[PDB]
Amino acid sequence: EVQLVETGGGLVQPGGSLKLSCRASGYTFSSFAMSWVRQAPGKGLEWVSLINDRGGLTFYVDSVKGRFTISRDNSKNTLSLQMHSLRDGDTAVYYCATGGMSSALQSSKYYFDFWGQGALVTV
Amino acid sequence: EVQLVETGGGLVQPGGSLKLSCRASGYTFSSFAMSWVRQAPGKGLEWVSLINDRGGLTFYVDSVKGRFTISRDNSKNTLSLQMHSLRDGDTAVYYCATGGMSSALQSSKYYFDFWGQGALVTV
Amino acid sequence: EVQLVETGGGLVQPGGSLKLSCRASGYTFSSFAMSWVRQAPGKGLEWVSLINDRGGLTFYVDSVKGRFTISRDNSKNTLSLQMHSLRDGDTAVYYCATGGMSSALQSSKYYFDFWGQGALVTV
Amino acid sequence: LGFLGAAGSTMGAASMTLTVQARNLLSGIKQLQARVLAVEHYLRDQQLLGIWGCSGKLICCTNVPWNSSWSNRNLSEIWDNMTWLQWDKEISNYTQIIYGLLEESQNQQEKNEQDLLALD
Amino acid sequence: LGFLGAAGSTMGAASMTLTVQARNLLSGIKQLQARVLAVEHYLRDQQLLGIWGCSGKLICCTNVPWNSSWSNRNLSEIWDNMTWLQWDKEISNYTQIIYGLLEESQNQQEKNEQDLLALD
Amino acid sequence: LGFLGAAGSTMGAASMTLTVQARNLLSGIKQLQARVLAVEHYLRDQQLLGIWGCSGKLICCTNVPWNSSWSNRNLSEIWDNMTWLQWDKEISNYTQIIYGLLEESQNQQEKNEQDLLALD
Amino acid sequence: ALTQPPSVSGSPGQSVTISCTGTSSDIGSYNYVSWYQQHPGKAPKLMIYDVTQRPSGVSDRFSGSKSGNTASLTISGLQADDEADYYCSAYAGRQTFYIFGGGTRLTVL
Amino acid sequence: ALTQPPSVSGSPGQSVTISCTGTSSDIGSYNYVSWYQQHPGKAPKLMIYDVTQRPSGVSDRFSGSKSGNTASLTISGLQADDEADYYCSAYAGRQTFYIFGGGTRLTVL
Amino acid sequence: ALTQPPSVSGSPGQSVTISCTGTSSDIGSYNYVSWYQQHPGKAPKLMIYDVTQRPSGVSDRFSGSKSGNTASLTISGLQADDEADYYCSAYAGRQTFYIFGGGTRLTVL
Ligand SMILES: *[C@@H]1O[C@H](CO)[C@@H](O[C@@H]2O[C@H](CO)[C@@H](O)[C@H](O)[C@H]2NC(C)=O)[C@H](O)[C@H]1NC(C)=O
Ligand SMILES: *[C@@H]1O[C@H](CO)[C@@H](O[C@@H]2O[C@H](CO)[C@@H](O)[C@H](O)[C@H]2NC(C)=O)[C@H](O)[C@H]1NC(C)=O
Ligand SMILES: *[C@@H]1O[C@H](CO)[C@@H](O[C@@H]2O[C@H](CO)[C@@H](O)[C@H](O)[C@H]2NC(C)=O)[C@H](O)[C@H]1NC(C)=O
Ligand SMILES: *[C@@H]1O[C@H](CO)[C@@H](O)[C@H](O)[C@H]1NC(C)=O
Ligand SMILES: *[C@@H]1O[C@H](CO)[C@@H](O)[C@H](O)[C@H]1NC(C)=O
Ligand SMILES: *[C@@H]1O[C@H](CO)[C@@H](O)[C@H](O)[C@H]1NC(C)=O
Ligand SMILES: *[C@@H]1O[C@H](CO)[C@@H](O)[C@H](O)[C@H]1NC(C)=O
Ligand SMILES: *[C@@H]1O[C@H](CO)[C@@H](O)[C@H](O)[C@H]1NC(C)=O
Ligand SMILES: *[C@@H]1O[C@H](CO)[C@@H](O)[C@H](O)[C@H]1NC(C)=O
Ligand SMILES: *[C@@H]1O[C@H](CO)[C@@H](O)[C@H](O)[C@H]1NC(C)=O
Ligand SMILES: *[C@@H]1O[C@H](CO)[C@@H](O)[C@H](O)[C@H]1NC(C)=O
Ligand SMILES: *[C@@H]1O[C@H](CO)[C@@H](O)[C@H](O)[C@H]1NC(C)=O
Ligand SMILES: *[C@@H]1O[C@H](CO)[C@@H](O)[C@H](O)[C@H]1NC(C)=O
Ligand SMILES: *[C@@H]1O[C@H](CO)[C@@H](O)[C@H](O)[C@H]1NC(C)=O
Ligand SMILES: *[C@@H]1O[C@H](CO)[C@@H](O)[C@H](O)[C@H]1NC(C)=O
Repeated sequence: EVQLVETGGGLVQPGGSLKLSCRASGYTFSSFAMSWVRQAPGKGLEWVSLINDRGGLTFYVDSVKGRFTISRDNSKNTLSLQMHSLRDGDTAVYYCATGGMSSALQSSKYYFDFWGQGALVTV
Repeated sequence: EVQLVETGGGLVQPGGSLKLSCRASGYTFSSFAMSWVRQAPGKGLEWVSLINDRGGLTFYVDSVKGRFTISRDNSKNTLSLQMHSLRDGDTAVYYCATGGMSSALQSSKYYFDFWGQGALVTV
Repeated sequence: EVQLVETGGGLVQPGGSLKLSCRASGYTFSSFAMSWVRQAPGKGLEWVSLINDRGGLTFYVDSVKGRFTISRDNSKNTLSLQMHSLRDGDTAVYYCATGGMSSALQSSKYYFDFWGQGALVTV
Repeated sequence: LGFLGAAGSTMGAASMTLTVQARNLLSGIKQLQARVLAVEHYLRDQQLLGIWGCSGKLICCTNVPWNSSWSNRNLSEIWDNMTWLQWDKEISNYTQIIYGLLEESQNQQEKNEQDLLALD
Repeated sequence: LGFLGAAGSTMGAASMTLTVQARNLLSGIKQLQARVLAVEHYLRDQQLLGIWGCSGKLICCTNVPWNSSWSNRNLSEIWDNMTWLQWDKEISNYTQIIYGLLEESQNQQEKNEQDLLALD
Repeated sequence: LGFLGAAGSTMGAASMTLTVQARNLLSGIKQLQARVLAVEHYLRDQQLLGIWGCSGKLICCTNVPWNSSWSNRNLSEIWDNMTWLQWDKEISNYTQIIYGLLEESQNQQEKNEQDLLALD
Repeated sequence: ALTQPPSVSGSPGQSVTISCTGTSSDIGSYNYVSWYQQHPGKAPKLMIYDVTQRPSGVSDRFSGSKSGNTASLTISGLQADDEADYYCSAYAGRQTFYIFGGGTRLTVL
Repeated sequence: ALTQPPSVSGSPGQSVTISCTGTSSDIGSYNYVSWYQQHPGKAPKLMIYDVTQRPSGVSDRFSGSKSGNTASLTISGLQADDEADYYCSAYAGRQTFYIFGGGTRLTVL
Repeated sequence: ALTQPPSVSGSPGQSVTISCTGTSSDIGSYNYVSWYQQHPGKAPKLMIYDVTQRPSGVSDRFSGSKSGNTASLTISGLQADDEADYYCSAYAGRQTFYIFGGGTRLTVL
């Protein structure tokens, strides 16, 4: 039983900003690394960002590297993504997912196990 | 009262070499990082090189990186620049200036405070 | 008297693999770094790979960097090169040569002292 | 927690209290001998750890692969289902082997580093 | 100069004589006890530096920001106009706080390095 | 081989047994004093080595050039045709000079690193 | 990008295979090539991970493999219930981290 | 380079501004954007440093600011004496160290 | 590659020089520019190493030098026996390790 639920999103004019978030339940939040995966209208899937479980290591796809911030709060069981300087090419559904890298003590995955339904961002 | 006075320069044919120097007074020489800035007849200002106060760390702009040497002498209150393999594109007035990086204990500047009048280099 | 004798080689179709080897005598095998040099039919000499004397450090030319393995066996007095994913541009005579880098205690060379006669590789 | 507070917990949780344990290792003839011995013991562990290529670190890792003969017990389901006291017995007959390997695959690294730095 | 010669100089100037001071820290029961204690004291400082992630260094900086509540006195005001003996009183009530922060913002680093090395 | 087994061999060959020697340096009043002194001696060598910028390394190189006046008897001449016991006499009068240079061309490095880390 | 765009189809009860061609180092060197099942308007689900593993809840109908720098997903007793888009993805080696392929739609009839 | 080439002008006694447009990370991330006054044939002098500071000897006639990835210099009680070329510059973030802009000329009349 | 494209020739008993022009940093910074003698069907042999050294077995007939970013090989009392292809090579500074020049054929007559 995994419950990844996205919120936020909506229409932002080019050059603007927004913040997406995902609340999670069922699974211990603090035990998993998380990512955001983008579904552009006609592209299907693109990896955007990855954060480890302690919230200290972040990785980005080069295309958002100077613009986006990924963050976790283990007391709130919340994942979030702060987007800045939005462009038309960023219109997509943004999915909350668990998986990717791990702790070095736990058979790292390098795949995504669970997905939310996705927030829609229109620029 | 700052006294930065450039010398050297002159006309040297392409592929040749020259040395510029700047003598300084008024301010404790050993307390400041120094740099050379190029003023081409149509460019106004181009940064060329930076040296720290102890004379141990030097930085160069890519265009002279394999050709120029910057050095200091704290006993002589002298800054100097050795140019090699001169090209026509290096014709400019070269200014002696104090500023840029600092010691990590002293409110680093990242701007230039004092300027000399400049030596003229024609290739 | 140096005895560097190459074997292996032959005609392999593109995408295939082969292994070359060089047996050696006269000189203490374990005292020298060794390399492979390519003689394409029209290029004469191209450096391909270098292995140090203990067989722990290897270096490659970019063109084979993701494809070739250089290896050493000091009990057998054998140098070898495992080629993979062969392409038409790899057709050449491959020479066993002694020289290149050294041990940091022994007058580094950076030149080749001895050559074998070369195995012929046709893709 | 405090000193040895994590002794009854899993290796995973216990790995986060290494600082606590380390600080409690280091501070009439028989009393003086005990103090001198504690210092010699401390220094031998530091020397050993330094030889292995692991100096000012509480956690470090190397190029010696884990052999399956050395009590191969999964990873994730054991690391977080076992205490250090238990682990210590699971591999007590292999620590000399492991220590020897840790030194060999260090001396090799020092030589390789020295040679690489000699390339002009 | 020599040992403690820079004691009356400013912090900036005195930071250049650290080697001199460090070398003067190392070399019938009452006298023997004094020697054993000098060793235990020395080792505690070395252990502490190692824990903070600063081992074979006389000068090292970290990721702990300076809190202005810890006696903010500008920057040049300290380095070019104060001696280390005065600085020692200016922040004497904050050294335990600072040390705790220095240890914590090391353990965070060791774990992050361990995880990064696990990526292929 | 074993402890000092390489003593009669060449400098080059003997450089491969440093671990063996290192492990044998470190483990009623007269005997207790001897133990305390052995510890102080050990620590002085470790401190000195650390000052030079060489911490946990058994082999480390630096930025001090070799002077030709310091018995510069070629290179292969000493690594392949000389033992460490002979080398120790060939340069016995220069070790204090060399050590002073090693300390100096470290303090300069630390200052350069501190400044580079201050650039944004 | 991993490549697998042509449409794919087959008769119910027959097997079908969906390929995934990589480049060199991505699926050649890393055995981290998962597959996802995407319904038109729903979040995707994991089908295959590593190279040959499946999570609980995924039947034996789905299996796969890898050779050289090409991976594939095989569906055996093909159902109309398998009409979904399929995507392969793989670990890139820490510089780009993950690469998704250009996926494809499976039609059953 | 930073961009600010159009000529700038205005009536004596009136304010006038000079822009300085950067790219992104250069002046967006570093608050080190100084300005210099260049008389035609004399060495330049510092007018503004950091973002809003002026050195002693510079009057309050000169002030400036920054927003987004664009900086600006403001001249208030504009004098005939201000006819000089003006340049903005910025810290580059340690790769190129300093960037100078393509400066411009101020006319007062 | 290093540059030395012309064929080379001279009369018996007269000197001849084979140039080898580099780029800049390769042979300007390093003193490791060896030369090899290649017979048409035999493995090559070392003639010159570093800049001016020769291995035992090579006579004084072969010598050379370097200036700026250009190296050269000179053959003095030139013989018919010297009719071989010649190559220069140089150390690249750990990135490519070695650079070979195209060779040249020597004719003596
Ligand atoms: C893991 O350890 C085992 C022994 O515990 C190693 O296997 C031995 O290797 C020696 C080498 O000649 C053989 O003589 C023994 O008979 C082997 N024993 C067994 C039980 O196989 C094994 O090679 C080690 N594996 C690795 C990867 O180092
Ligand atoms: C700097 O230190 C002060 C205390 O010396 C910190 O301020 C305190 O933060 C705690 C957090 O729960 C509050 O409860 C206290 O009331 C705060 N004290 C005061 C006087 O406000 C301060 O946060 C530290 N600054 C930083 C950047 O960490
Ligand atoms: C190598 O050592 C020699 C001495 O052994 C150094 O030369 C001396 O330098 C001092 C400097 O004031 C002179 O007064 C001495 O007369 C010099 N001695 C000789 C014999 O010339 C030399 O500088 C050292 N070289 C390097 C590179 O440090
Ligand atoms: C003791 O075991 C219980 C079992 O769940 C566990 O929750 C508890 O944290 C353990 N205590 C320690 C110190 O780990
Ligand atoms: C071994 O590790 C795997 C990793 O998922 C786990 O599923 C399995 O149960 C473990 N086996 C044990 C503990 O026997
Ligand atoms: C490991 O799991 C078993 C399962 O019941 C449990 O009893 C045991 O206490 C666990 N071990 C630890 C160290 O918690
Ligand atoms: C160590 O060897 C003894 C020999 O009897 C054996 O009983 C014990 O279980 C061994 N320990 C391990 C960790 O295998
Ligand atoms: C002592 O104070 C005077 C004040 O001018 C200063 O010049 C001198 O250098 C100081 N002494 C030391 C050791 O710093
Ligand atoms: C505090 O720092 C500022 C930075 O410009 C400096 O101007 C001021 O004089 C300093 N205060 C003291 C007491 O030096
Ligand atoms: C700092 O400056 C004040 C100014 O009066 C002076 O009295 C004081 O002695 C100076 N401190 C040091 C350490 O020189
Ligand atoms: C430390 O606390 C005492 C308590 O009275 C106070 O007087 C003293 O000034 C404090 N020291 C610092 C550095 O604030
Ligand atoms: C002693 O000298 C002989 C001379 O050849 C040498 O072979 C032998 O190895 C030397 N002994 C050692 C320990 O190296
Ligand atoms: C230095 O060592 C080399 C090694 O072959 C030797 O040839 C040379 O003659 C030695 N130098 C002198 C001056 O003998
Ligand atoms: C050096 O070479 C001579 C040559 O006879 C030999 O006798 C001597 O023992 C060698 N030195 C060492 C340390 O082996
Ligand atoms: C050291 O000095 C003494 C003084 O007589 C001299 O005999 C000896 O040879 C010197 N040692 C070296 C290594 O020069």
